Formats: sequence, structure tokens, C-alpha cells
Amino acid sequence: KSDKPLYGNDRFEGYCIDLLRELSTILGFTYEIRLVEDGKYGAQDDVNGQWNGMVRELIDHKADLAVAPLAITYVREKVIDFSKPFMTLGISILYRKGVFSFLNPLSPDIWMYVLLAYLGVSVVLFVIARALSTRIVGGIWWFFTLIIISSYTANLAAFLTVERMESPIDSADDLAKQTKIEYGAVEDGATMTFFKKSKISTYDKMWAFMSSRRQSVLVKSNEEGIQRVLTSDYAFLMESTTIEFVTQRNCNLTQIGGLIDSKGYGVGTPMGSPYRDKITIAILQLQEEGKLHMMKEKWWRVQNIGGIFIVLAAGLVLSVFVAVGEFL
Amino acid sequence: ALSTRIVSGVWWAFTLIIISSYTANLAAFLTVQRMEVPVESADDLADQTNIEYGTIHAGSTMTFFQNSRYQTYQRMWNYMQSKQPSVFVKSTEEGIARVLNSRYAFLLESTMNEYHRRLNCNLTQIGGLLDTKGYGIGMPLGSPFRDEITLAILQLQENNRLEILKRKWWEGMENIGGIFVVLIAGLIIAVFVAVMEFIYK
Amino acid sequence: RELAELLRFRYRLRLVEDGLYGAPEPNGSWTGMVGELINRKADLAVAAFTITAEREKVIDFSKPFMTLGISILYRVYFSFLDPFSPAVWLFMLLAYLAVSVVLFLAARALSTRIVSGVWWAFTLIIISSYTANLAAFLTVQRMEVPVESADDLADQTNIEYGTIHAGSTMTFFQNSRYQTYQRMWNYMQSKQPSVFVKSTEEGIARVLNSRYAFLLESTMNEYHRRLNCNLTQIGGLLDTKGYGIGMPLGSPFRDEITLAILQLQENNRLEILKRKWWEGM
Amino acid sequence: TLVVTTILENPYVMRRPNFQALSGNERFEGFCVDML
Repeated sequence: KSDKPLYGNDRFEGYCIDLLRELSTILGFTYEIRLVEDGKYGAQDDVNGQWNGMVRELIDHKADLAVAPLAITYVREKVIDFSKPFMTLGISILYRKGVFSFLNPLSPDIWMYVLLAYLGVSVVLFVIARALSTRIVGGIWWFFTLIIISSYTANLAAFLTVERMESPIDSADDLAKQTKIEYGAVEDGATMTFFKKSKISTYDKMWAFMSSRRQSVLVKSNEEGIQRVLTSDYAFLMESTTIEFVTQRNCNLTQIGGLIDSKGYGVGTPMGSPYRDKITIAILQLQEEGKLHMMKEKWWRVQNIGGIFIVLAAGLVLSVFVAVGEFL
Repeated sequence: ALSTRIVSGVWWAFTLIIISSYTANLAAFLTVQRMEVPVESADDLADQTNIEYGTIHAGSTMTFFQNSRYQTYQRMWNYMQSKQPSVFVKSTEEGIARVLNSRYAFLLESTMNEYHRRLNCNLTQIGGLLDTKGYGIGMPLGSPFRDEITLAILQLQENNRLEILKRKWWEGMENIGGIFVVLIAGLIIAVFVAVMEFIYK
Repeated sequence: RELAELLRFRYRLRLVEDGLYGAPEPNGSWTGMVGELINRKADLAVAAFTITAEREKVIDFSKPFMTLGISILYRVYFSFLDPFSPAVWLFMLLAYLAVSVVLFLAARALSTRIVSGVWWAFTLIIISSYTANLAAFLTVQRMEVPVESADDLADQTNIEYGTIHAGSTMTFFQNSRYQTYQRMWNYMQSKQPSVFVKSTEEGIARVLNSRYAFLLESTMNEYHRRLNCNLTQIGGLLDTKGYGIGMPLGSPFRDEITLAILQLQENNRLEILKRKWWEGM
Repeated sequence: TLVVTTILENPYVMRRPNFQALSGNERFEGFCVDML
């Protein structure tokens, strides 16, 4: 994007544009870059069987080179051949990362009626001034505070125990058993295939939840999935190097979990494009060069107890003021 | 004053142990009560051999789950087929009945769960939408007005009285509270005791 | 050695050429040393050849040296204020000094009664919070199993189920029919570039490296867990097996091998060899 | 005069209890019935 008109073989930039440039400088190839008409990475169809998108286009042999971040899938290997792996990759999951909370685990009407009872028992003690009676009253007050403070510790115990048992979701199975953050990817995904055509039953049920709500769950674009994750809990399954060059420039995001599968994007060609092998050879030559890695550099770059502390300190100041009143 | 000191010490040890035990036991009870989901996502109910997965027998839902392809839905088809005379039920009102009778869930339609759960209080609409569907105007293939059906259908949705018809016909603190009772009671009791003492005077 | 002392002949013990445990490949061929016995490349396949079904129909297996089973080899004064959020305690002691300081200012009984009740309320709350939070901490630690039945680790996508690559165990789980074992075969096949590993010492290594379990033999888990302490023998025996004396079909002494094998078990120096080599507060 | 048939299911067709059941359309009423 810039302040003039370019087009075609000039309207693009990135790392794969540099891949086209250096692969051209190796193989002596000339090239014009054209986008995908279907606007997706494309897949073999759900019922038609034919490929979609750029996979359809190189399947139609309508364009020679396909230097995109395109996954070398074994199902995709049957539709068309590929060179050696350009950048190693894998699927990974991307998702984002008071003074009543003292009295929290007791429901507030109870703690109100507690102070009411404290005043009431104080009133009965004052009315005792018209000591066995004093003793009996003191003892019921004992039982009272005991049940209350004890049950308090029970409620704060349990409600701390559950929330310290829940968080976070830091694994693939963690996103799998949950049903809260929406989990998916962009449309026509080789990533969405590698989830969808998998046999690892966790990933299978993740495909079931995704393709279940496939209107709203799946996305259309990786940037669209980024907006869906940065806006709400539509967490995206996504590619490795994409997750890196997303996460390095969006701190509110986070790259949860490990590596789901192991893949690698690379130069794709139709079956019988003769420059495939020599292109793979010069790709190995560029991997020996390091301009792959140089390009990767150049482009792929007192929770609540504090509340009651405040409460106590406030009481302290108030009573010191009461003591000033006494001195007066 | 050491003899009474012996009884004070043992009494403190005892009252402390019993109080700590009681707070422990109430801690464990509340914790277990809170930690039970018990069956929210449908996949658990498919694995839940003690709950009964159920569908409107020989239904479109049975067509969906029974002819499905997704793995947990496939295990649901297997369990729905497996003890099916014990497991399938035909009538929708009987579906609400077996829901309100034992640990069998009626896999009903969305609008079915809507009209039922609005009509009946004790039935919970567990799970989310398992898939997408729509009750459509069926006809024979190549119908005399199928295009006209969709046309006047979009007209009526544009007339929006269909949604009007949807509205028309498709329409702690109390746990531990007994402590307050014990309190007031003993308070009154000792008030009486002190009044008796004033009388003695 | 004692087997040859029975059979009175020498034995050219050689390395298996592939050195794999051997498996019937989809080309019909048994691989590895099972390949060597399917080749007649050797007659006395003397190893820990797990006598299995596909091991049976490809070459004869004599009476077993021992029983065997599939087991999972997996990994494994400062708690005082530790359940409290560890910066709160400094503010706590500061508050204690402060509340005493307000009292010492109150020296030079209702005004003191005010701060008494306040200090009591705050004391009750925060030690109740401490006992609650230590209750939650001790509860979470106790409630973790974390993976004991192998079916869990089959469902557990976060721990790596692993087997000795192209092993007899890979046959026993991969060609299996039981449903959870079938899903284990699927996951063992699925991300196998991450998931399978070949050498048994490397198996103990990868178990000692990350959250991958070596689905090893019973006596394998025995010699390893007796040798190394940090590895736990998770699961029970997944099935029955036995490293039996493999031979070609109709061997020159196969019945005699089982015979002198039962003699040596009757001589019981095999078990002698099993000892001598297979050895809060 | 179109053969518009159904199997009653609450509340789609209310299946109101008109024990004096009339003919056809006047036999029962509901959401799907008023929709038709």
C-alpha cells in the first residue's frame, strides 16, 4: 500500500513476494502475480470433489506458479505437486489473555442482617442493665459468630476452590472440552481440513463444533479471524508463522497451546509443471543461502484481602477521630 | 488454680477441634455441590451411560443424528440405536413426559424446546443448538406454487405477521438463615431468665 | 548360553540387519528380524521376540521365556504464608503495628472498644481467608490423578502416547479392535512425525524428556524403573504377551526347544538369571 | 382446494380441544394453522 498506482506483479509485498523475487533471480523465471478469484485458499469440494480457489486454479493449470503460504497437505499432494517446504508450520490456537469482594462469598442480605443482630444483641445487653443471664446471652452470641464465620470460611473455601480448578484454557483438549470461546478458522482451510479431515477425536469434535455453527463459527479470512478474536471469544485455529507475525504486533492477543500438527507451506505447481523440481532445487539453494531466514526477519517480524485492609484502616481513622472527640 | 486450668486447656482443645472439623465438613459439602455441572454439552450426555439420550422416535432428528458423520454424534447414533426400545419415544408430549419422568432427555426442536420450556418451569433447555434447521413448506417436486410459496413466504415475512403469530401462539442467604432463629430464641430465653432473677431479687 | 548347553551346538549370534523389532508390512513381508526369520536369513531368532498373532503366522514361536504385558512408562518450610498472596503479609504486619499505635495514641473505654472491634473483624476475615485459601490449595493438589488408565492418555491430547516405532506393540495396538485402543492407534498414526520413536533407550529418554510415554514391555518397564527412579509404571498390564523363542516353521529342534525350555524353567536357573540380570509433616 | 395435510404437534398446531370437531381447517387452530 502506497501513494501511487501499481498493479499485478507490482501491487504486492511481504515475504512471499520476496520469495517470488529471489526464486525468479535463481530460476530466471519471469512472473506476474495474480490473486485468487475465489478469495480463499480453496479445498477439494464438499460434494463436487473438485478443488476450490487457487487449488482449483492450479488444478485447472490456469496459472503456473503458486508461491503463497500454501500448505503441503497429503490430500493436497494428490491434487497437485509441491516443492520442498518453504517455511515449517503447524496449527496453533490464538486467543486473548473489589471492596465488596471481602464480603463476597456471603450473600449481602445475610451480612446486613448480621450487623442488625449485632446491634440487637448489644441492645439486649444494655437492657440487661435494668450475671448468669449475661453469660447465656454471650454464649448464644458465641454460637452465632461461630456458625457465621465458619460458614463464611466454607463459602470462600469452595468458591475459591472451583475457580482455582477451572482456569485457564492452555491446551488443545482445554479448548476441546470447553464450549465457551468459539473455535474455528477461515473458510476453505487446509488448516480447516487438517482439523476437519483428522482422526484425532479431540480435533474431530472441534470440527464438529465448528462445522456445526459453520455460518458463524468459521471465518473468511485470517485477518477476519483476527478481528473475530480481538473483538469477542471467537478464538482462531491458525497457522504457525501467521500466529507469530500476528502476536508480535498485538499484545492483547496470546498464542495458547503447543503445536497441533506439523506442516509446511511452499511453492505449489500443477502435476507436470517442469519447473517444480528445479524450483525445489533452487529453493534448497536459497535455504542454503539464508535469504529465507533473512526474509523471515525482514517480513515475519491483594485481590480481596486488600479490600478488608482498606475497611479496617477506615475504621481506625474514624475511631481516632472519635478519640479526638473524647479529648474535646 | 491448676485443676481448673487442666479442664480449661482440654476444653479449648476440644472446642477447637470440633469447630475446625465442622468448618471443614461444610467446606467439603459446598465445594462438591458447586463442582457439579452435571451434563451441559450434549457430547457428555452421549458418553453419559447413566442418563438416557432420547429422540422423537423415527424423526427428522433421528435422521440427523442417526445418519450423522461427526464422531460424538455417531456415538449418539450408536447409543440411540443400541437399547432403542428402552431408548426411543415417539410422541412429543410423551417426550416432555419422559423428560418429566426419569433421566431421559428429549432431543427436541428449538421451537419445540421454546414452547415447552415457556409452558413448563422445571425443564431446562440444556445445550446449545446442535445444528441448524428450518421447518419449511414441503410440497411435491415441481409443485404448482413452490416458487409462489417461497414468494408469498417472503411476502409474509415482509408482512411480518408471521413473527406476530410467533409471539401470539408461540408465546448463601437462605441456606444458613436458621442461625438467626437460634439467636432470637436464646435471646428471649435468657431475657426470661434475667426477669426471673430480678423477681428473685 | 544355557540353551546351547542343552542343545550342544554353537550359536553365531549376529545383529539383526534392520534391527527393528519386526512387523508384517503391507507388502506382505515381516520387517526386521521377523524379516530375517521370514527370509530364512537366520533360523534361531533369539531375542525378546514378542510372540504375537502376526508373529505366529509368519514364523514358529516356541514356548515363551517369560510372560509379558504392555505397560505405560511415564514421568513423575516455605508454605507458611504461601497460601496468602505473598505481598499481603507485609501490609498485614504494618497494620498490626498501626492498630497498636492507634491504641498507644489512645492511651494518652469506648474509643478503644471501637478499634478493638475493628481489629477483631479484620482478624476474623483474614484468617478465615487464609484457611480457605489453603483449603483450596490442598484440595486441588489431592484431586489430580493425573493419568492412570491408558484410555485417559489415549483421550488426553496434551500427553503424547508413544510406542517403540514399528514395534510388536505397534502391531498390538495398531491392528487392535477394542475401541479406546483403536482411538489410541489412530492417534499413534495421526501426528506420527511427532509421535513415534524407535529405540528403547531413546524411549526411556523421550519419557525422561517431555510429556511422552513409552508404551513399553512389562519386563522393559521392570529393568528400566528398577534402573531409574523418576519414571513411574503407569497403568496396569494392557494385555498378555510373552517373548518366546522364535524359529522358522518346522525347526530342527523347535519342539526340543520348548522341551528343554520347560526343563530349564524346571531347572529354574532361568529365574535365577531373571534375578541376576533383570534385577503433612 | 389443496390437500394441506399434517401431523399435529404442539404447539405448532395448537390442537385446541374443540370436542365438537369441525371439518378440515375448522377442526383445529394454531400457529401453523393460522400460518396456513
